[PDB]
Amino acid sequence: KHSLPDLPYDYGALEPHINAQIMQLHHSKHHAAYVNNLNVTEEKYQEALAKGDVTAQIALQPALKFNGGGHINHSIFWTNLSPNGGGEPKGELLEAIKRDFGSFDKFKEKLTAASVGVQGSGWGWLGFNKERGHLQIAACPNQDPLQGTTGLIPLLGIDVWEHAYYLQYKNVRPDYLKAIWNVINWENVTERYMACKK
Amino acid sequence: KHSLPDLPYDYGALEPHINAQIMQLHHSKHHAAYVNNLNVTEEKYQEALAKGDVTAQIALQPALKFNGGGHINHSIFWTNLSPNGGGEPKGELLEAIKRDFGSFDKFKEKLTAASVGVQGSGWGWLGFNKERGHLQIAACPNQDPLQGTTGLIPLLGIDVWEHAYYLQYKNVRPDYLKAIWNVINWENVTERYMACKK
Amino acid sequence: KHSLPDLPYDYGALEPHINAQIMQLHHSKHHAAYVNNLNVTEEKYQEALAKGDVTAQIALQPALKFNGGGHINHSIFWTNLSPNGGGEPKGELLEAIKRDFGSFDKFKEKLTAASVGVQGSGWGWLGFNKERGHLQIAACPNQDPLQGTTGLIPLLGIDVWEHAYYLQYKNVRPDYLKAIWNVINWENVTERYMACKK
Amino acid sequence: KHSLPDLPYDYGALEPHINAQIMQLHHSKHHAAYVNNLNVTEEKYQEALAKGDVTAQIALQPALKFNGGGHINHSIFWTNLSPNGGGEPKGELLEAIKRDFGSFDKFKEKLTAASVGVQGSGWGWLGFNKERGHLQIAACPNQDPLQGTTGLIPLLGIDVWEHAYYLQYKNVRPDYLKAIWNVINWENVTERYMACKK
Ligand SMILES: [Mn+2]
Ligand SMILES: [Mn+2]
Ligand SMILES: [Mn+2]
Ligand SMILES: [Mn+2]
Repeated sequence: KHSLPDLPYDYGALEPHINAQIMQLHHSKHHAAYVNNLNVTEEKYQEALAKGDVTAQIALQPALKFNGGGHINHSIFWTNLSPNGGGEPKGELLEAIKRDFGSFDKFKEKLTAASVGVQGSGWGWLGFNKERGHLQIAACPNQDPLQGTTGLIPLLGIDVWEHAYYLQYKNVRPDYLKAIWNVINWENVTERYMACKK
Repeated sequence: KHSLPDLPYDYGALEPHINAQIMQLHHSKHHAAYVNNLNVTEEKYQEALAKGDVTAQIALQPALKFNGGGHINHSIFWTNLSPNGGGEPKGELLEAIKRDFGSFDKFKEKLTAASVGVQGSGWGWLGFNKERGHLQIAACPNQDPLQGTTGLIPLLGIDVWEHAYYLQYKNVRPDYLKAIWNVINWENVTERYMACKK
Repeated sequence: KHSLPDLPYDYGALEPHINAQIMQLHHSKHHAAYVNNLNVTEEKYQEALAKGDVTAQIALQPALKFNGGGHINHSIFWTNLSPNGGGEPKGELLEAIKRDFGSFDKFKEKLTAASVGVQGSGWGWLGFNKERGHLQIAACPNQDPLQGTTGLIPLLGIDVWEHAYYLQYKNVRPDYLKAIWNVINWENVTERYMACKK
Repeated sequence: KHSLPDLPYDYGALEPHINAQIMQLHHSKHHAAYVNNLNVTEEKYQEALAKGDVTAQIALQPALKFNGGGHINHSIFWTNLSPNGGGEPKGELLEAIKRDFGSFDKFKEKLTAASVGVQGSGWGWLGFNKERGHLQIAACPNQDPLQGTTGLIPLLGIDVWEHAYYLQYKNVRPDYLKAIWNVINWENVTERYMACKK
């Protein structure tokens, strides 16, 4: 049975880039709901799978992907941020970025665009294509998880649902984007990245 | 473990409206594949559900809905057709049609339109809305099953994937539509309908 | 040339159900942006259409549906609300609601459910089905407009994008839905309904 | 005014890989229909655009993408094939394939997989990513065109709508994919590729 992971920091450990109220609601309410509903959906599915009830299985897919995705996406997002974040990555990760996107700067401009380009709710991602052996940027709608729906390995995600910035940045998503770069835990992204090299 | 149901008639029992080659390929190859792939997907899912692997569960959804839907949809379609079909329904079913669509004729014109209106692969359906307590026509893309994705109870389905008519009607889907009315097993639809009244 | 319509009342006219900050931002920022991007996209589409550039036309569809839908939806929304609204509709609208949903309360629960059920951004609608000649509830994703994507004529819409309630209700979408019933302009809903008897 | 382009060879020029009946039907019937509906839809769109009818514009999008995409896709497809084709591409295209996919064989398996993997109707494509400056494989549903919906520049397309192979290969899509490699016009694929170095 899935559970809500604790934050590697305090609700206000990302200020002023992301005020405490956001982190609090985002973690304790939003993520909590996705976890809670994920467990319920899984149980219902197990029961449906046991009876060989295809219609019931299919009818549960939306709730599974949404809440399951929500759980996956936010769990990663918490580790992608840190009071000790900011700046630029070093070593291989940095070399890969310049390699695949030209420069760290162009990389940012690309991920920012993918993130700002989401119409409605969704996420912007920097992932790893194991097949092509290189980095790849992609956007996902609502809570659709990167790996489950694209196959790409999530390295860094940027939540662009309005609940991720509205209380502080209101309608100006671009400001949120520019600010979040200050709390990116490149240490964790590098770990996720290095895990792909193999 | 799901299995491929036998036809309530012979592969050529629907001629000339639907030649034997179609019925043969459609049942033994197409439906068979959906069943075969459905069992495999379910097993993989059970294993994924056992480990609490959300990404794996989500990644399997497409195959589940497609093959599961394929199994559901074709199983119904076989019972919706019959060498003893054709003509018009009688009793309550017929009264419901005139009630909800005006006349049996307008009903046909409506279901034919929904069926011909499908861009790409899909199905046209005459279903029952338990909530509204009346008949409702709807179209579904690819193998997405009616009940699992809309909640409507399937009463009559019209396969409009090209494999359902190309060998005989080629690109003229309208001809297939006009012809299939001759083999509709209204006896079975009435049964499905009466099961909804409760 | 499309234009941002003036609200039929002041930003604080809907207090305390929907506060002034939300109304001001929702109208002067959100709707304003949809209007300009709609105009720009229409102009770009005219140029593509004149040159017969099918690829350019198709590439513009997302922005056209998103911004055009955004304009259509919010224009209707403002008229659906009023400081002198709330309670139950008078006249035939109420009778149509009783007939198609059982009662006003059941209707309220169904539209609330449809609205709360939107995963991600979207809208909940009470619409009119011209074909069936009766009321029908539907939910639309992001800014996809009701009539243009479903054929249903919009009567009452409930915006469930997080920007419609976050500054006031936070994550509690249900409290927002509960409060909005207090400001529904049934006079406007009835006008939209009566125009469908055509 | 869009027009049905003449094939660069006779209907039987691709035998026995793709027979004459399929080529004749695919071109004179399928593509012909997409062309006329594209023209009609464009004209209807101009009228809606002139009146600023956003709902009408949005309602026309499905037909525009479907028929416009159908025209774009088949126009490219015909040029991608040749009686004098098959084998491996010569020049830089082959080197780009080796670089981005490892080898020609691996590339063939990937495009075959992407094509066979389409659930329902669609297309498999080898495209060029201008941003990343490299080759990329993608699959598109129904008639959604590659460039207009993904930004990738189409180099080689494989039609996997059942009408592209049913009269000859029946349900065995894999045999169709195997046979088509024998008629690929690499000269055309290379031209499309070289135009991307711009
Ligand atoms: Mn979030
Ligand atoms: Mn079928
Ligand atoms: Mn809004
Ligand atoms: Mn085709």
